[PDB]
Amino acid sequence: QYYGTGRRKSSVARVRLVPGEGRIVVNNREISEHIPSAALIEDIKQPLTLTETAGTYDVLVNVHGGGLSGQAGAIRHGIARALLEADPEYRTTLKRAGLLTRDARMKERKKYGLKGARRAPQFSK
Amino acid sequence: GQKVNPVGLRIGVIRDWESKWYAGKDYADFLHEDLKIREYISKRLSDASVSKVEIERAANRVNITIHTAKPGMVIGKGGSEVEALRKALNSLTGKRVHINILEIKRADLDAQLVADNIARQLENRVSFRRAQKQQIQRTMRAGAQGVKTMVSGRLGGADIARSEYYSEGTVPLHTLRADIDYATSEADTTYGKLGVKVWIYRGEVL
Amino acid sequence: KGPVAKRDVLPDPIYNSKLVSRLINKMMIDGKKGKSQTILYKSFDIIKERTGNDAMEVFEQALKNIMPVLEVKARRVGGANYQVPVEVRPERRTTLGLRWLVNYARLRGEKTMEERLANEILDAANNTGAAVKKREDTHKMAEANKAFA
Amino acid sequence: SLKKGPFVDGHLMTKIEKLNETDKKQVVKTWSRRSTIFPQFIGHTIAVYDGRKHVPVFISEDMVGHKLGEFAPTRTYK
Amino acid sequence: KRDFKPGDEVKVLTFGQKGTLLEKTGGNEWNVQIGILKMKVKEKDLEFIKSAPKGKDYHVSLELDLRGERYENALSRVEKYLDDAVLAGYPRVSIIHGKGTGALRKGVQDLLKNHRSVKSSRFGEAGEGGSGVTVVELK
Amino acid sequence: AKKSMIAKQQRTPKFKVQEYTRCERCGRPHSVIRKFKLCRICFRELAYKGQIPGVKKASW
Amino acid sequence: IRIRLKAYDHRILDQSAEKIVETAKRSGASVSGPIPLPTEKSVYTILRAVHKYKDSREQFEMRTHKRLIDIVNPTPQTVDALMRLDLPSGVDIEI
RNA sequence: CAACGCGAAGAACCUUACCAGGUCUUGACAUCCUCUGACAAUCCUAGAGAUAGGACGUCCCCUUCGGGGGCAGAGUGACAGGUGGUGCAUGGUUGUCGUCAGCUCGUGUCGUGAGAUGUUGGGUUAAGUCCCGCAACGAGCGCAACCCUUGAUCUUAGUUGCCAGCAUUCAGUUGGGCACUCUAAGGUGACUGCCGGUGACAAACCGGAGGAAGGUGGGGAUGACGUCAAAUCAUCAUGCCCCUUAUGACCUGGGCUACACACGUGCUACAAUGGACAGAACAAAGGGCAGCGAAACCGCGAGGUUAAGCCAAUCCCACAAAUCUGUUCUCAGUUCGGAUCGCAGUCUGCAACUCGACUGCGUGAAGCUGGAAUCGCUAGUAAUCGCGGAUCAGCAUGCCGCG
Repeated sequence: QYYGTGRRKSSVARVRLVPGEGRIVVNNREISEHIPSAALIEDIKQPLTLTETAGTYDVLVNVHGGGLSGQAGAIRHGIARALLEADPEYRTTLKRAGLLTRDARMKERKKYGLKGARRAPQFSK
Repeated sequence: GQKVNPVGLRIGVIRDWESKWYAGKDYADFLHEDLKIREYISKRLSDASVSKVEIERAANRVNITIHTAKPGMVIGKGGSEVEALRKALNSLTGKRVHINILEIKRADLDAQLVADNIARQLENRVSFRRAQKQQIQRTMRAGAQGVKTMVSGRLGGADIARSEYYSEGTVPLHTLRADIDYATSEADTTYGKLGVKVWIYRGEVL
Repeated sequence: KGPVAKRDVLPDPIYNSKLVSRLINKMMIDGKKGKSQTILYKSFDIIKERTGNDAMEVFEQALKNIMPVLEVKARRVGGANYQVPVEVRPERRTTLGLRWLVNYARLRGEKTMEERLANEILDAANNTGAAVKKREDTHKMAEANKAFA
Repeated sequence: SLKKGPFVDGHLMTKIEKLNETDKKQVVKTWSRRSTIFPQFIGHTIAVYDGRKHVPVFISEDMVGHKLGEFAPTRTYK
Repeated sequence: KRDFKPGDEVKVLTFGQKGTLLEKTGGNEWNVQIGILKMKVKEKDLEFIKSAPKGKDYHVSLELDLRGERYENALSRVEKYLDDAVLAGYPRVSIIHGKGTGALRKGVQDLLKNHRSVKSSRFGEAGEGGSGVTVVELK
Repeated sequence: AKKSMIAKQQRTPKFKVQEYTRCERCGRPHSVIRKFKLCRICFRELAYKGQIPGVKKASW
Repeated sequence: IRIRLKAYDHRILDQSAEKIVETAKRSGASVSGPIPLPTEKSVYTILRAVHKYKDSREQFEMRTHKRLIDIVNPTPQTVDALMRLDLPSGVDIEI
């Protein structure tokens, strides 16, 4: 019944979480077929392992935008701010590892005279 | 090459488009219509000096205001020529028009009028030094915060063109908070073409 | 100018054994995520079957056997192009060892990538790899030109 | 290349069918190198403009589906 | 039905007010100016009405005194003053000048002679005070 | 030879293909914009001068 | 009833739309709030020089904003009141 | 460097200027003059222009109806037209050093004068940034800030968006409601602000606490005096030169796409971190009315047919790809690679031959990581993955932008 907001990279996750057993799900569909890789199934359980609220809570998230790590980071930062609004007594401990810092890792604007974002065209005398 | 135009940079953030109306699916012919109507007033009222014109398209009936102070004689006994020019405008635009005239106080520090002036005595063959120097002192006597004037071309020395300027006060083009007003005018003489540019800084915008 | 260094892709902080560290993160210098990690896991497994003991244990033993301590840099002094050896910083050490591991992993040329990296893990745990070979090559050449400093 | 028929310009048609109707013999002039060949102009001769000069060419039986521009090379070489 | 045209005065049933026809966008859809509004109106919704068939903040004085100042400063503001007199429609005006240097006293009178609006400039009469005024009249 | 061809531009040709677009403010045949029927240099001039009621200089 | 208004500058849209809202609320009508619809950009791209250097360019756009207002009850007895008003030519009014 | 996927953000005719041929001369066209006075349109004959004759064929509006105005035709003479050169006559433009921190001036001193001092010295900064000195004292263009966007939050407003607690669906679909997201306005926030330390205490510098953000947060815009006699007479214009029996017009066709070679910039490959086949997903940003065109049906496919909706946060473009899971291929000039060709078609357009793109076929090239060399790139970057837009009948590996 506890709420958080998660934005990572053109991808905003609205997460509401309730006490539970650790059932993890998005858009009433299981993660394991929605994200297949364990390197992003670690994202959900990583903050609730650096703190101790691992098995007492389960999460319900609505998500839009970006690519797979794109909402993976969004999930992460959403459950982060959710646990800050839950028990902010370990706010300091969570801040020490970070994960509340909104990462400025968005795509850069393509600029004229260039290919991509920084690559100059091939140049010779 | 050169700089960007200060007022082109300041369009939409400090400056008005002077074409405030909106068209959609008639944008094109509406737009070229504002060009030829501006051409008509520009080469008709060149005697009494015009700087800028704002066009309104309220209910597609065109609406015009015209600036500057010397058309105080256009406003006066020349209500007849106001009516006649407006009849020619409705002859040109299909749907009719209504015009207004706005007096300008301190017409000395308006860029269009300055540039037209310098082009005029350059056609009248005063020295460019004299022209620029009296005009700049006249503006900063009028109260302008800073004025720089330009001239380029065959400045008497037909065998090699060059450029000349004088400026004092402060002219902060790099600051976008500044109010700048830019003109260019093209003085034609027997030597060919002589270019006039002028811009006026008139304090910042809070 | 100004020396900077930065963390990248480190795993979860607490109870980070190196096996879970490279199970969840780490190394992964093959390209993009996906067809870089799966394959690494398969290589890691095909050596538990080969030697029935700890995969990460033999993996860091292989890394240890790859670890150099001397690396040479060239100099412009003199018209004979002398080269001077320096001590390798540990971050440079691990990234450079892992670099040679991956490059003759893809160079060693077996039928597929997982058995390629698997045989490289075996041939670096034992001292019969091309990377071990070049390790001793730079070691002995640094010992040869060590007189300069 | 479309099944609404091959494309020609009408005026050259009218003269060439009246030509092969009454008297097959002499040559026909054109400036249009664009017309698709029809299989009923076998045996005649056409002076086709190449851009610089009118060139005669003979139409055989197998000359079907082409255009008359295939035979007046506009550009030369060594 | 009626053969409606652009510019026809017309009322819409759904809004009940008088308006003006502009154009026909569809087989039975038109563009209608209703007052300031521009509703796309279907043809069953229209009912026919009729078919197609300054500055004032100023007052201007009748005289001007121009004593003790510059030539090329003044002629900017005597051209302005003549334009103001036309806006108020004065047939006659005067510009009082100085005596000593006298350059502008002879200088202004040549400008009005070639000015596009003034026909003449004349000195005063004995009943007015003589050379205490010099008069100007316009076209 | 510039101005015969713009006369060719307003007066209609014989086929629907031949109506190549032009800008009549300045007669460049290349690089006109359909939204304004206006090409590059004479677009930029009046664009900095103030018209085209909604154009501003981009920065993002 | 619905009304749709759009123009290039939200400094005309703000007080025009607020003036319409306040006129409706002072008149006898039920009217909700103006929802600011998403602005869209038509980016134009144009060369600097006349002849060469296509590696030089400038970017222009056509920022036009749209606000959306509905009247809840139809209120014919005050459509004349919200009809008589006028807005400048800068903004187009749509139902 | 600072020319070379450059003008040209699109050459079948047009564009187009160039060439061959066929044409015309107050003319493609503009202002006037003098008459007919409203006028040309439209279809047949040869016929590319254009001519020849007919058909409504030269027919408007104000007119105290006298005559005027518009709007053409005919004729004429002043004229018109020049992408006909000269960026070394030029205006207006643009690149370049260089986003480098420099560039200068007023007044006063010193020299005689050229000039100097300010602007040097100590310290500091991304910075002529700042501080302290100092015969300089100040000032300006500069730099920074002010603008836009991107990062965190408050209030307002909840529909064409959202679905939280609700009830019901194939789907927020509905019934409901702005909670949340979002939309976009107004705002709040970061300023060495604070602490500790170094530094003369000065300017700063270092580390912390806070903080979404910390030391100009990131990115954009913004280009000083000037240099290259840089380029642009293809927007503009004295100057000479072109003629009206042509360097000016019209028309058709060709050329701008050629080909023994070389250079540049890109694309695609040389493969098993792969290829083929099946399945499962997950974006942003734009466009759409002589337009986008749904679903459905036909066709293997390009596409075709009747066609729903949408002037759009409703509808359409529009099924994103890379990715992941599984099966197979088993290291080869290959189920790699697809070049070039033959055949049959699709779309557009008067027209696809020179000279368009696409589809189904068959054929299948070289090429098994590239010498001397040489380039880009400090993190959402590089590298890869697709997706839009302009230009537009049809045509994009190029450009711009998006994730």
